[PDB]
Amino acid sequence: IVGGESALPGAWPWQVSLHVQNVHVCGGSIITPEWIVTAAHCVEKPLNNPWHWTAFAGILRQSFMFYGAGYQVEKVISHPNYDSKTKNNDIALMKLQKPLTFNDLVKPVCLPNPGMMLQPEQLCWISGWGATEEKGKTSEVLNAAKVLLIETQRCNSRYVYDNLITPAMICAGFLQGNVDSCQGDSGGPLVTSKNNIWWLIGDTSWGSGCAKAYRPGVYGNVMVFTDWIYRQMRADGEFVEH
Amino acid sequence: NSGIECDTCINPSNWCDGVSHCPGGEDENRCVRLYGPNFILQVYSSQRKSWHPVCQDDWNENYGRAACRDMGYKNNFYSSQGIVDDSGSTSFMKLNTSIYKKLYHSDACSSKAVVSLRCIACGVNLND
Ligand SMILES: CC(C)(NS(=O)(=O)c1ccc2c(Cl)cnc(NC(=N)N)c2c1)C(=O)O
Ligand SMILES: *[C@@H]1O[C@H](CO)[C@@H](O)[C@H](O)[C@H]1NC(C)=O
Ligand SMILES: [Ca+2]
Repeated sequence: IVGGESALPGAWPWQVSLHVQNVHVCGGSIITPEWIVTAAHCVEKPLNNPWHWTAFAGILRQSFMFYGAGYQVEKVISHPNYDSKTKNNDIALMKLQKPLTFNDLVKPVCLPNPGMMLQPEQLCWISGWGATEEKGKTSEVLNAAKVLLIETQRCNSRYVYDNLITPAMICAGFLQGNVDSCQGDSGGPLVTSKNNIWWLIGDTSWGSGCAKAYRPGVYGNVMVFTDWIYRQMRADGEFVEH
Repeated sequence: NSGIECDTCINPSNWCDGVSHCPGGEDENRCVRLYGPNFILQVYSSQRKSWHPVCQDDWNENYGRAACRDMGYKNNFYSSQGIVDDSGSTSFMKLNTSIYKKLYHSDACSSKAVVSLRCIACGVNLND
């Protein structure tokens, strides 16, 4: 997170660090005790198998994510219509073997409901352990930044992303740059407050550079993916019911 | 793009009608929805081809737990209370005690309230 600030305990209780080979690779958003919303580019082959992935919740610092605090991922579900190249439908779901114990440090984000009537430039928040500067390294402390939604019509301008923002994609940040998501915030929460409830509006998908002018952050539209999320969670509940 | 797609196309009167018609069941698994920042419980009407708010009339927590189960939240249940409907709705889904397909269409709600179903305690951080 470029342009942001060190996150406080419980500020983003949904934010999860997803690890492969004992290092942070992607962020995630706890939506249920066992389900995590992340990006589909995060779990592209060879990381499509759940065994590589361990989830760390309620820990703000990457160095405090020790052996024994991780939650092993049991199931990785990439969006069926995810395109590696356009990164359209860049949403994935990670189930955890061990359900997460919800507290004030670990808590779910609300899945967006139809009819949120969000503002064209809705103040949203982006959290993650990603780079604090472009081409930079994974951050130690969980960072977060206020970002405003950029209407897709404005984000699809030739001077911004030139028709590369699909309906399964939402733009957030600032057209001046300075404050954006970056390497390692992938799959992380683009969340807004409404009705004193935080809503997962997007998962960190892509963007050209980090915090560059006219190059904002592009997030997978979780609203468009809610049906797929509900279907995948219900199917898992039905399958393990047996 | 003539009716409802399953990713197979379905006549919207066969969408959410109780009989699984897509091979992946997509027509019968996304029939309950929460609407708006107030979690207004909604059920899709196969007949009216529209999403409609569930009335709080004779609605108990097990019906909410069931709608929560039908939305993929399994045994997760936080809150089900009645609220004024802000979904801008004119037709409503009322319970015939004699989730979806257990409701019928009414244009009023005797309680004057729709179901606000919260399947999971989410969306709360350290700052209210
Ligand atoms: C063009 C390229 C390859 N970009 S990037 O640095 O590698 C990068 C990687 C991941 C991102 C994520 Cl996950 C989310 N958002 C981003 N961008 C933004 N503006 N919010 C990202 C940017 C470069 O190196 O020039
Ligand atoms: C309730 O169901 C029974 C028949 O199944 C009947 O009393 C009535 O038609 C239904 N209720 C309404 C008002 O639709
Ligand atoms: Ca059907």
